[PDB]
Amino acid sequence: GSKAVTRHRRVMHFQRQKLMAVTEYIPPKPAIHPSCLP
Amino acid sequence: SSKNLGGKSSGRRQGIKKMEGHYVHAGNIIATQRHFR
Amino acid sequence: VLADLAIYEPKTFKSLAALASRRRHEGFAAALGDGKEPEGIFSRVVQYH
Amino acid sequence: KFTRSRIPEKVFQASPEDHEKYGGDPQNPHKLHIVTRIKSTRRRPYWEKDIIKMLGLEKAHTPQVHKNIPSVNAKLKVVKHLIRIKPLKLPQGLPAEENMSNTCLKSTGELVVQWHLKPV
Amino acid sequence: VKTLLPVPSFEDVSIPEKPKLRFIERAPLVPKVRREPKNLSDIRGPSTEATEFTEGNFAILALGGGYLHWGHFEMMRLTINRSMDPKNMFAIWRVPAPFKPITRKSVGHRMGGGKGAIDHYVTPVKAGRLVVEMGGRCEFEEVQGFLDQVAHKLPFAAKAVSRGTLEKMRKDQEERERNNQNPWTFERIATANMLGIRKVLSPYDLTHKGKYWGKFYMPKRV
Amino acid sequence: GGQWRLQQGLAANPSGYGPLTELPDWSYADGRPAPPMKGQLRRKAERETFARRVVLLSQEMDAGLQAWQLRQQKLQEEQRKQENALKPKGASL
Ligand SMILES: [Mg+2]
Ligand SMILES: [Mg+2]
Ligand SMILES: [Zn+2]
Repeated sequence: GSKAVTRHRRVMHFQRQKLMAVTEYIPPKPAIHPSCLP
Repeated sequence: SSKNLGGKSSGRRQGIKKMEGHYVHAGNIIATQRHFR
Repeated sequence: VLADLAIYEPKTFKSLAALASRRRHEGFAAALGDGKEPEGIFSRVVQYH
Repeated sequence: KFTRSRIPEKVFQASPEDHEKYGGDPQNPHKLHIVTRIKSTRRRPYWEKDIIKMLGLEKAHTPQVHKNIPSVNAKLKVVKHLIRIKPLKLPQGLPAEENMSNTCLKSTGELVVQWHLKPV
Repeated sequence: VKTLLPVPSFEDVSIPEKPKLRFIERAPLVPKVRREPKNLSDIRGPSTEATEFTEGNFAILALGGGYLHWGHFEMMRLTINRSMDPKNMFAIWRVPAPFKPITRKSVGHRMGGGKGAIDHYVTPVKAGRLVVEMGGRCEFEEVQGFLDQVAHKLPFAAKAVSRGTLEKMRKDQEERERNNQNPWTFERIATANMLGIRKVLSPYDLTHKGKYWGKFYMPKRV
Repeated sequence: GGQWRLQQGLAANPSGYGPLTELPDWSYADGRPAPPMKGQLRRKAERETFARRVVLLSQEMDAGLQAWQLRQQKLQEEQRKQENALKPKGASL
């Protein structure tokens, strides 16, 4: 197996891939879009 | 090709034999060490 | 027994499909109204104790 | 290296938003747990297998009642990711001697002390 | 008419003597004789040293781990020396001379027989560390040009930043961190050992907090 | 499937905890009831031992609380008896 530090982005364990998929940044959604409001 | 040679000495098993609170009869060894700890 | 009613008793299956569709419509109107008033009719589960 | 996880103690300190979200009351806390085993001990370390065997959760989806004291809370904190803890609440009192045969668990954790099989 | 504004004047900045970058040698003047193991954790995770500005206002900000050898030092000092104005700008090295020895066995060799001999010298650079710092009586734009030109050719990702641009990026990263709308962070799941997820994580992930992976830095990760 | 069944308090699998399961399956034609079904007897014994454990745990916890109250009161009364031992004469005159 490869080292902890590599050159080639090192494909993750699928549990860790699910964890990084479920904890992404979700930006705040305005109710009415601000330009569509005066 | 392996210029270094010699460091194959095993561990001495030194350390604390009786921690705090252990009942100890007279003559039991409490701690083995080198270089006073 | 649902498949056996589907093959051998198609009137009873039409009755069951009408029941499921009416409870679906009641659930949709409850979703639009949050209740208020009646929580439907073919809702209101029977309570056992 | 992979080792046992010690958890910081700021995790298990309920906020008033948590008190509004779930139902609990910080004064008068509940006395008993209802622990149910919802994840396999396989592909988990041996200490988690041992704690699951100690608590009495070998058969999955089978509820078990324990105390709410800090010692069993330490044992439940070790394997909190394999279980579902919900408070045993009692609508009537705790069961007397006359009741014991006629009782039931009733998910939503209500140990109902009278269990007929008739509609209301 | 079109509204004119006062220019940013510069009468408070004095350029030092020797404004261009000094030469960087290939190997230290006292050659190291004891071979060191590959401590790969000097390119891993966030940097702790050389993180803030000292004299100038402009810099190259490293956005990932990497080893700089003498070719990168030659490229950087040649480009920044030939593309600056010596009477209005000055550059400062923010990385030390290459010191870590790296050993290669002879070409076409079988495995076994000890470590190799020391060939070349590198310096580790962690993420977030500044590499060259520039100042003077100039603006941000022209140095942004020839510093993005340099920073493209570094072994890791890099950007040309100013004091304002770096502080804007830090405030915007923190504002993104407090505007997050889903309740599940990498930090809350990692430190509290939710789902038993510490079996697939590292012990370093309690401080890296998911923003780092290997030598790589993901700047949108939160 | 049912997870709607949990919101009514009905134990999602309808083949356990209900009148559909716990009622007797048959009876004689002249009206006499059946002997109890064996799974019903096993479930009734398990529910009884669960209720016994609940009663025992609650009584042990309450007895522990009352014993701690008595220990605190006895220690405080013993130290209050310790406080009053004075017969003082030295600097009084
Ligand atoms: Mg040795
Ligand atoms: Mg040995
Ligand atoms: Zn619009």
